[PDB]
Amino acid sequence: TNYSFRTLTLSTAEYTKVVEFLAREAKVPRYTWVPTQVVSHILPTEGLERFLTAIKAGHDSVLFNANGIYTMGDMIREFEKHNDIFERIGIDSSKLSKYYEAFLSFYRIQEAMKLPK
Amino acid sequence: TNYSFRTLTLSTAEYTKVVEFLAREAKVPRYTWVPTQVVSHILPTEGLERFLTAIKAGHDSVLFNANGIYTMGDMIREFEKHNDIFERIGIDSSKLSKYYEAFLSFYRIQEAMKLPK
Repeated sequence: TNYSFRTLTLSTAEYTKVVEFLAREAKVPRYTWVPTQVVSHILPTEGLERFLTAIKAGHDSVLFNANGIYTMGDMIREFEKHNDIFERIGIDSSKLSKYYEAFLSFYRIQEAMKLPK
Repeated sequence: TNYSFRTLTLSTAEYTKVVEFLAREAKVPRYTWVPTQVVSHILPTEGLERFLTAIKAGHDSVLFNANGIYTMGDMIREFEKHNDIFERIGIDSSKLSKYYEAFLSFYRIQEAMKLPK
């Protein structure tokens, strides 16, 4: 289609292993394709404005505003409830991949902070 | 929870990265809790006996036989269809976590075999 998502089954032990693994990848810059270093620098408490800015999504952010996504937890919640939030709100498909890539790393970091290990 | 399953959403690119990541961990010995190092050496074509032997599950294997699970692919396929296979057959809960840990890591390796990047 473009960028399909697959729901994998993650057991409690493997779950924390994967979540923390990707969190480290997102925390410490290791991606040149997508600036994750700035993404992990963003506090999810501000919203998603900085997240969009990180990928230069100054116009795509409007889609979030339309859906009521401009707060903390909402973006993650929408991801857990749907995951295809960006596709649903009307995000540009030409950059859909880049958006979803950064979004995934963000979720991992967020969960890793709550991860008991 | 012990070894409960949580649905995680994996992006196409992240999916292969995660699948291969766990396969690497389960391949090269890095755990003392679960003998995954020998598990990655096990041919899932012999059945599940070798897998049970790895963790010294010479008694729990009976539960599999009871359910009719003693063939190749059957255990993994049953995991896909049920996921609570070991729980259903009557695996000992005191070792249930370890069984599932090796089980999950094994599936990751198996899938990684067909996994490109």
